[PDB]
Amino acid sequence: HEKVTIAPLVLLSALDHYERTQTKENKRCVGVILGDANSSTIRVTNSFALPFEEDEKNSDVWFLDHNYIENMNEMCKKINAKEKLIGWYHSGPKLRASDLKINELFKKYTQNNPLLLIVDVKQQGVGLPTDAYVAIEQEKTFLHLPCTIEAEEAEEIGVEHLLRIRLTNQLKSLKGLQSKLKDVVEYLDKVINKELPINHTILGKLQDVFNLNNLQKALTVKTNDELMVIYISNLVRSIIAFDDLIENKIQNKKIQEQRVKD
Amino acid sequence: TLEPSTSITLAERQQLAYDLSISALLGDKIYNFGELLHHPIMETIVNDSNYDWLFQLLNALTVGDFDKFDSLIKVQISKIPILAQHESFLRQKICLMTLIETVFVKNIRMLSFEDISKATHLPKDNVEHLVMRAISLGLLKGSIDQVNELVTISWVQPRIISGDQITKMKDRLVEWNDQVEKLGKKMEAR
Amino acid sequence: AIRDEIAKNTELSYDFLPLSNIKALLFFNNEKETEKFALERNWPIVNSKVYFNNQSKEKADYEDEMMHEEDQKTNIIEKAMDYAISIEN
Repeated sequence: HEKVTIAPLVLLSALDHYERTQTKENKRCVGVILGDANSSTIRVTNSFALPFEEDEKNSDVWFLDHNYIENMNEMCKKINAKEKLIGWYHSGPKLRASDLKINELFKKYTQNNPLLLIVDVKQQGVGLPTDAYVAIEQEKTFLHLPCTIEAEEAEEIGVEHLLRIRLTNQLKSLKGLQSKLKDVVEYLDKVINKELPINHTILGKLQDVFNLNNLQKALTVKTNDELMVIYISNLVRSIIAFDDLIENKIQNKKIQEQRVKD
Repeated sequence: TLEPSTSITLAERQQLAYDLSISALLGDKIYNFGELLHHPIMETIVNDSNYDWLFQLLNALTVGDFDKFDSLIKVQISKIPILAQHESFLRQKICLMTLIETVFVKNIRMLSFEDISKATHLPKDNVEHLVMRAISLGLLKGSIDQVNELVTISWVQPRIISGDQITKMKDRLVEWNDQVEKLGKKMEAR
Repeated sequence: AIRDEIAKNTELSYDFLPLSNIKALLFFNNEKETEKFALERNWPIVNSKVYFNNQSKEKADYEDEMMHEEDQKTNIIEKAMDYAISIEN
C-alpha cells in the first residue's frame, strides 16, 4: 500500500472556512488538496475549499464547479509550481452519494487516485481529526492509508510557540489499553447476535492479532529469561539510588560549613 | 462474489462448479472445500448426481474416513494418490490450528503426537514424518519434539469458520477488565 | 506437643515412609489412632499425604495479602519504582 503525510497547517486551515461560511450540520464543505502523489508517501502541502452545495433530503444532489478548480490550478502555478492536484477532501462525518459519485469527477484533473478525507469538526475521539481514505476499482471499498502528521522544522515549532514526565507518559498507556477493549467489544458484538452482516472477510484479519494478556502464554517459562534484563536494570539502579546519597553526603558539608561561619 | 459479471444459465453453473471441485481436490491452497459453501457455488447446485462431492468432504475432515468419499467417486480421480495425500493434509490443518485458539481457553500452545494420532487415524511413526510435510509446503511455521513427544506450532493462515473463537476473543478481554481497577486508581493517585 | 513439632519438618525433608517410622520416630502407641488424624484431608499414606496435621496445605495463587506478591499485581512492585515520585516532588 501507500502512506499519507499531512502537515498540521492543512488540517486546521480546512476547519476555518467551515465556520466562516456558517455551515450547519445539514450542509458540508468540500475542497481540494495539493502535494506530491508520485512517491509511496502522499504529502499534502496545501488545501483549498470549494463552494459545495448539497440537499439534505437527497444524497444524489450536489454542486461542483470545475471552472473554479481550473482557475485554482492556474492561480497555484504562480505561487508554487511544484504542487499538483493529488485529490480532494470534504467535511462532515457522513458518507452519502454526494461524496461517492464526485470521486470520479476529480479524477479527470488528478493523475493519481484522489485521496478522500473526512475532516471532523468536533474532533471526537483519539487523535487524527482527518482520516485519509483511498478507493479501489476492484467491489469498491474505502481503505485508510497510514496517515501521519509531519511538517518542516519551522512549521512544527511555529505552532508550538503559538500554543505556548514519567507519570504523564504512563497516563497515555491506560488510554491505549481501553482502546483495545472498547474497539473489539463494540465491533464484535455487532457482527454476532442480532443482525449478522456479511463477514468472515474481516474476521481473518481480526484473529490475526490474537495469535501472536493478549499475546502468548507459551513463553511464560522463557519470559522469566526475558525478565532477567528487567532484574539487571535494578542491579545498577540500586547503586543509582545510592548515587543520590553521594551528593546527599557532599551537601552535608555545606550546612556543616554554615554552622562554622555562624 | 460478482453477481452481474459472468451471467450463465443454471445448467452451466453445475459445469462451472465441477471445475471448481476438481481443482480443489489436488491442492490444499486457498482455505478448503468449505470455502465454496459461503460463496454462491454450492448453494446453486444440486445435492445428487455426484455434485455433492464438495459437501461430502466438509464433514469428512472431522470424521476422517476416506472410504466414504472414495465409494461415491469414479475411477478417474481415485487412481491418483495426490487426492488422498492432500485430503489428509486438510484434516491435519484443522488440528494444527488448535494450538493457539480453537478449544483451549487459556491459549496454551501445545500439541502431542498422541492427540494427532487419533485425529488423523495414523500411528506414532507416520505422524512424525507427516508434520514435516505440512510445514515444508508453507502452511505453518514451527518445529516438533521427538524426545518428549511434543509439537510446537504457531498459527498463521486464517479460516472461514466462525463461532469457535468468538467467545474467547471476549473472554480474553475479560482479563483486561480486571486490570482497569488496580493500575487505573494507583496511577491517578500519584 | 511433641507430636505436633517433629512431623512439621517431615513435609519437605522426607519424601515417603511407611507406617513403621510413624510408630517409631513419632512414638505412637495404639494403631488406627493415626487414622483419626487422617480424617478430613485425605491420607492414603502410601507416599506423602501430609499437610493436614502439622500446619496446612501449600494452596496456590497468593495475591493481595501482605506487602508484595507474585502473580497478578505488578503495581506494588512498580510502587517501589513509583516511590521516588513523592520523594522528588
